[PDB]
Amino acid sequence: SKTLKEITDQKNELKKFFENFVLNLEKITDEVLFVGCGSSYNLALTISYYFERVLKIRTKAIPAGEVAFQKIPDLEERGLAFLFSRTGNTTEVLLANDVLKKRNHRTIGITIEEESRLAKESDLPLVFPVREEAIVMTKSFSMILLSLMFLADKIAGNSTERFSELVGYSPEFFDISWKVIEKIDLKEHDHFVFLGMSEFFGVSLESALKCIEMSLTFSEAYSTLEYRHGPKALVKKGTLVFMQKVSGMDEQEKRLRKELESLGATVLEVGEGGDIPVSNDWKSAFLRTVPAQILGYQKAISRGISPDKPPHLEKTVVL
Repeated sequence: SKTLKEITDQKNELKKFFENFVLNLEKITDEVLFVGCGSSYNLALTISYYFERVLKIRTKAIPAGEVAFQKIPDLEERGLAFLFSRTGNTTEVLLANDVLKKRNHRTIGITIEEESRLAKESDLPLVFPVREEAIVMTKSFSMILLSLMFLADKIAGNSTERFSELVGYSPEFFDISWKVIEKIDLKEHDHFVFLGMSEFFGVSLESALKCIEMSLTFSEAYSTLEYRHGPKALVKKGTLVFMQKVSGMDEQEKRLRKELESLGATVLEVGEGGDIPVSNDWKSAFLRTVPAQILGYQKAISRGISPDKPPHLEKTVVL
């Protein structure tokens, strides 16, 4: 499977990508927008939290269709907008780019295709040297996220040394993830729930989408503690929860885990002190959709369907 290959590339090629492209990136206002569709909107949401966190600037993540059709509450008088479209030809993103440019916003074109309309129509194209072929986005989410988190810290003057450590940890992280998820009785779980706060909520939204697209399993995401306020009514044997642990909340997380378990759910924690260890600091966001991509893949195999052929999907969505 090409999809399995590209998921696995987060283990095999990440360091190379990090060292050849990310580490060379430093040699890009008041309000900064992050605009995109589907996985790219999830990516925009995740980085918007981090940018506001490390640069202390106002950010907004907006689905591109809302910008394209000017349904968003009015913008500031000027600003900077990061536009995301992996293929670079997503109609809504190109329409958004035009609307933003006509509204005095300078646009940055994030895409992996150098000859795409976004590469050619954005004010500041930023083409990523990443080869990703499959319908479902996998490694491109992590690699673009890693790059923009690293870039934000460099602009802020923050230390980026921990990104080398997390990148170095990706192979072991991947192998632990694969083996831990292999032990789940997949055929018996058909309701996936992804929980996480702030940047980890964005990771959770992206996680649900991977399982929806790859495996056709009803999946949903919530900010961690929000899950008690209604959503848990659906819990029963068959519900699988992937919880993204965050610094300092082990007590609340363990309490929620035991509660969901008593209602029938299978709960898996991602983070130190959980089932799949990884730093609980926000910087680990670029690795945290890996467990859900592996869940999606394994679950599809389990159902006997191909994660490389999701029904009805197209790489470039064109209106």
